[PDB]
Amino acid sequence: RFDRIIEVPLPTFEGRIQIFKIHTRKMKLAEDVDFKELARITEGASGADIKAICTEAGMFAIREERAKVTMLDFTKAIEKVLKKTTPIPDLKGVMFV
Amino acid sequence: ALNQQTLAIVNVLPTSKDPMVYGFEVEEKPEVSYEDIGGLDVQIEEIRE
Amino acid sequence: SDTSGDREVQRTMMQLLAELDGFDPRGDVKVIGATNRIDILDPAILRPGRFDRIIEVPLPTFEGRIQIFKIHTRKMKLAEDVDFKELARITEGASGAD
Amino acid sequence: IRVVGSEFVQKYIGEGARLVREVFQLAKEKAPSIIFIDELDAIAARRTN
Amino acid sequence: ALNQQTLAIVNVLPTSKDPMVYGFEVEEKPEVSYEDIGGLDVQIEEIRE
Amino acid sequence: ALNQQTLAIVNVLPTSKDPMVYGFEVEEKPEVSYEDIGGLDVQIEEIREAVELPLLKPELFAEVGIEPPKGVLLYGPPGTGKTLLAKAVANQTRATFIRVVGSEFVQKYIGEGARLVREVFQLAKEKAPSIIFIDELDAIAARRTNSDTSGDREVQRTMMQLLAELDGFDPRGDVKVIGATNRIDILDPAILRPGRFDRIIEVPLPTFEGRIQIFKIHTRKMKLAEDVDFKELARITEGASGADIKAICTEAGMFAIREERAKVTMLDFTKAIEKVLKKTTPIPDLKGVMFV
Amino acid sequence: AVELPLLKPELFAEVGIEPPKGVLLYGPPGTGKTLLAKAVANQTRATFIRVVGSEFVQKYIGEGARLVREVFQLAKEKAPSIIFIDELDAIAARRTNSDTSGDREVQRTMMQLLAELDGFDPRGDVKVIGATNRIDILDPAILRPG
Amino acid sequence: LRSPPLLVGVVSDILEDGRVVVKSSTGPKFVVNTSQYINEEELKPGARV
Amino acid sequence: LRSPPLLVGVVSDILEDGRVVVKSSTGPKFVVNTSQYINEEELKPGARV
Amino acid sequence: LRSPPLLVGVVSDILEDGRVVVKSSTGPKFVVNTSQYINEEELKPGARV
Ligand SMILES: Nc1ncnc2c1ncn2[C@@H]1O[C@H](COP(=O)(O)OP(=O)(O)OP(=O)(O)O)[C@@H](O)[C@H]1O
Ligand SMILES: Nc1ncnc2c1ncn2[C@@H]1O[C@H](COP(=O)(O)OP(=O)(O)OP(=O)(O)O)[C@@H](O)[C@H]1O
Ligand SMILES: [Mg+2]
Ligand SMILES: [Mg+2]
Ligand SMILES: [Mg+2]
Repeated sequence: RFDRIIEVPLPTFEGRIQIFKIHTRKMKLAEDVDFKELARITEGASGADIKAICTEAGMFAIREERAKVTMLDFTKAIEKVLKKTTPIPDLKGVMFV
Repeated sequence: ALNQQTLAIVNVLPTSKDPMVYGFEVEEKPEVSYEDIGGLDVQIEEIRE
Repeated sequence: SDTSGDREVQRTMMQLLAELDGFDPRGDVKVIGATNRIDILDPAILRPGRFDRIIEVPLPTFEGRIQIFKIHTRKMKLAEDVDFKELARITEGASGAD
Repeated sequence: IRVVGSEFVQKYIGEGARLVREVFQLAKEKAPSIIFIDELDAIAARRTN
Repeated sequence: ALNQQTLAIVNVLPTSKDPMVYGFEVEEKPEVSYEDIGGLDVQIEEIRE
Repeated sequence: ALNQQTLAIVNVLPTSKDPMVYGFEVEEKPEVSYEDIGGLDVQIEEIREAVELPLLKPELFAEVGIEPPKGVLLYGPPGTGKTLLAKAVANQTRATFIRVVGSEFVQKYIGEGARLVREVFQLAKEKAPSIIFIDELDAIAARRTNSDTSGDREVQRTMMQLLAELDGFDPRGDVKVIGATNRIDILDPAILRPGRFDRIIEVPLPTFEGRIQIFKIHTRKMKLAEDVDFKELARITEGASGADIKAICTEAGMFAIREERAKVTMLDFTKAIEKVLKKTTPIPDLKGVMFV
Repeated sequence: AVELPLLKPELFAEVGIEPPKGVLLYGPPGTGKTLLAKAVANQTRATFIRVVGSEFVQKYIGEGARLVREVFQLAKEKAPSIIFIDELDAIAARRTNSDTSGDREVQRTMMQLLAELDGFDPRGDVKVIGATNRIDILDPAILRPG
Repeated sequence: LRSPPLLVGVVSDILEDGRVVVKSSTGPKFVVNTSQYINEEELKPGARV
Repeated sequence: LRSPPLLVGVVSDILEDGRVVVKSSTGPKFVVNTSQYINEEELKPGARV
Repeated sequence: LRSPPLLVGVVSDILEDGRVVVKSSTGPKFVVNTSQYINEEELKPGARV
């Protein structure tokens, strides 16, 4: 009844990076946003996670009364989104590595 | 279509109704659209196919 | 599945997900959602893209309790031996309604 | 007014409670009235611990 | 009964025409009596009290 | 007949032939008697005494002292034949058999409808001896809410009209009310009221002796060569219903066509049972290798 | 099961047996219950009546019945003929209790259907071929063969 | 009179008085005669008129 | 008694044009007009009018 | 023209035969004309009128 069954899971390593370019482009210049660095921090997050991070980078911009997004705003916004979402556990096994 | 008070056929109306909020919204434009074509790239290739 | 108080309560949740954003634009909402606990909430509501900022509301701090007190005291007519600091020490671990 | 005990309870309840309220109300309107309540075993059971 | 011209109660008719019971089974002044009970002799007397 | 412009009663009188229900009897007796039905056999006695007898004579039952049934419900697993038994009642009463569905009594507007319920019982009374069979009921034996609004009110009105009527034309036989239900766990009182009924006949899935009689009657119309052991087959098909026993006949015969036989054989029944039995619960394998 | 007694009643008569009254098709979804039904339709050549078992049950009570009564009557006139009812799980689904003006309507339309099949009322040569998505979601009347 | 507009109904019942009981699709039943050249012999219940 | 009947309905919506929409117990919706002593200040949640 | 009584309709669709299909709240659907004060910009499926 379909035939073309598509699983759309969490964005890949390269996949998240691409999403950041499109959004960072709308929000002007940033000569210090390393998209790749953003991925490393965000390892395994949906397409709408990446967009909320983008909203809040704009908000940290205007709380410092900046007219453009720089690396520090993205750091603050990634820090907020990922903390809430849903934090890294700290039991890895005492019988495993 | 039928006559005001004598009722008698005067016209024909299209065969098939009713397009209200069942398909008249043919929206495919921005800002939810192909703003992101940079997925998640592989799945997109499959829909295009 | 196969319930009626915890299957059909979901088929009206599914209409909502889905007129807020979805194929259905935008508008000027910005839906302010409010819930007591998120332990009986679907993860679809919880994730962002709609509900971008997930704002916890804590229990008011020491200074926090004082501010609350005076809001309530302002409407009352008070004595000048009233010391909030001591009262906020005792009432540690309390919400604003208390 | 006879209420049977097979009209008591469902596996999620309200209709069982409603017909009890109804005959009590009706009994109130129609007094002298005798509300027969057979058979306590499906709305009365010891409290499983 | 309301006047069909302009509606106004013009004849008060008897209530519900004629009253209806529910809460089945309903037995007003049951066909079973206290002389219809035998063997359960001292139990007749206890429920009368 | 009313004047729709003077508002005086013009004419009166139910004339009632009455087309709307006329086609519903007589059935000129079905082709299915108690002879054409297998053994039960004690519950056969139960229907004849419950149904046929008070119908010719509330007098003999009165003389005795007893009260005839309020209504009779037939109950059992489907394929015992409940409406099959009803065809049997129809054959020995030698009479009326009112055919209408309980699906047509519940209708979406009003005094179609209500009138229809009263019509079915007026009709019985004049055409009598009768014998109203309606038909496998679950829906006149629904539950009320007060109210979920379109369904309920209709079902609640027709339920009171139904039960009141049967009580009141049978303290004593005059019209026998017969019916059936397939499942009786799915329902909330209506017919499971004991003030409205009192004879519930359990129609059982057939006895060891019952199966043999069913098999027998089925081969009667069919053609066979004598080698068929009817008693043996009945042993295998314990836990089945009577209808299955027909299917096995019919299926044995379809096998016979495939073998090029126009009579049925013992080989054909063993094969037909084997089809049905097998589909339940496993029959071949194994011999090893290790079980040898 | 079907093409043989339509085209040729004779073999069944010679032995003294009766043809089928229907055929039940089930299995897992995608096994070709409906594809096979469009297939058989070319080969019956006997008036293939297509109704869909989900067009039944309305807000109206009794209106569902009306529809079953009408297809079986049409089939008698056309007979031999195929009534293929696509879903036995929407007018033939399994109960628990009456609930109330939805679930209950299912057994109301099902009560109409029994009745006509060959409960009291002559079939001609129909031959209701049913089909269902799941294996079990059937009433005991329909599960029982006959 | 046979000119439009005409309302469709069906015959419900035949009665002993030259008249046929007619249930129109709108609602209400009427007790009315046939015509001269339309008989109650021709008419039948379920006969659309 | 000769004074007229008054059709009950419940206010379907409030429009800002001096009209008010009232769903009539007849079935239809009709759009109706205020007086000079029923104002919007006399309209509340669940207004039977 | 504009003064009461007024009737609720809902544009079910717009027809190009120079009529508009309106669902009356009353019942009957009707195909009807428009004037210069009405725009086709205004008109969409499901527009209250
Ligand atoms: N005891 C029997 N003798 C002859 N035929 C029988 C017997 N038992 C079952 N059958 C056959 O099986 C069919 C009868 O079962 P059927 O499923 O029609 O009816 P029912 O018990 O009234 O059920 P339902 O609950 O489906 O309304 C008939 O074709 C009938 O000939
Ligand atoms: N044996 C077959 N060989 C080839 N393809 C088949 C076969 N049977 C079915 N199909 C294919 O599977 C498709 C889908 O299944 P089909 O349409 O036969 O539905 P169904 O089993 O009645 O399902 P549903 O449960 O969705 O109602 C067909 O359109 C056809 O492509
Ligand atoms: Mg979505
Ligand atoms: Mg039956
Ligand atoms: Mg299918």
